[PDB]
Amino acid sequence: EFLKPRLVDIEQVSSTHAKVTLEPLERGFGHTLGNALRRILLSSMPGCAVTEVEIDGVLHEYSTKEGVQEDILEILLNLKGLAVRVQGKDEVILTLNKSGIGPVTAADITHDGDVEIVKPQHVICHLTDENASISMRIKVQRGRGYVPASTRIHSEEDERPIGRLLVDACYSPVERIAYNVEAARVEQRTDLDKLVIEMETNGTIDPEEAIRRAATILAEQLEAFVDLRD
Amino acid sequence: VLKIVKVYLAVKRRIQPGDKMAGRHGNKGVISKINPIEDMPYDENGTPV
Repeated sequence: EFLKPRLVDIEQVSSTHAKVTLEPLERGFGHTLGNALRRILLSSMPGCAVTEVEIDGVLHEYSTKEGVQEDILEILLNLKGLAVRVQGKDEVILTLNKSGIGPVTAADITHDGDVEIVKPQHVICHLTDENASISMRIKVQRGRGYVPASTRIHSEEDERPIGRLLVDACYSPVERIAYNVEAARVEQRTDLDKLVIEMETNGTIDPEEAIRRAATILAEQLEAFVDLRD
Repeated sequence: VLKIVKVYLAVKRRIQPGDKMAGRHGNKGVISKINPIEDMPYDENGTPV
């Protein structure tokens, strides 16, 4: 009646780019699976993102320190795009500590055993003074979807410390999803197509785990359909 | 007036439905709904509009 799609070669043309293939897919199912996986990947992917940042020198987002050529708002904006993976802990607090002239990048963050920076060249700021020193506490936590700092700030009621700065956390690891259904020719069964999913991700989530999580979410959703409450 | 206290409030006001947005040529309008990124029509490469 049906043949079963199986995870076949998952190539990495780039660190952030992954092409995952599903060969044994029935014709008429390629578009269904492709669209479903695209939706799930863009919507419900768990990921690690920065939520709150504590900078020693400043009291709010709209100030600046000495020896930095980027506004504190610009540092927060750059940190928004920071790509990081945490394994054991759901919430971690990284410490960034650097003085001296130079481009303060992501690799300068004090790395723990459970925290991996997959984009070490991601510039955070620039120090243009010899004695200028940056010390920051960057809180990175797990989440899915898009949770801006205007919804949990109503669930925190004006967070008590004034030295901490909340940033909108885009937990989505994947930035681009495409799927192509093409005629997969194989000896058994004349009518089969394969689904080639081309994915651009910030490197935080592996494509294999990505597809597995999307399938898990879809199956959990379909569980309600399987057994109907009457 | 004995004293004056001036306070500056900085609102990081984000784009949302209802805000008036336009083009340079005169095309106007109001943002109706901010759909999730997936709902956007996307090209062959996969970039959603």
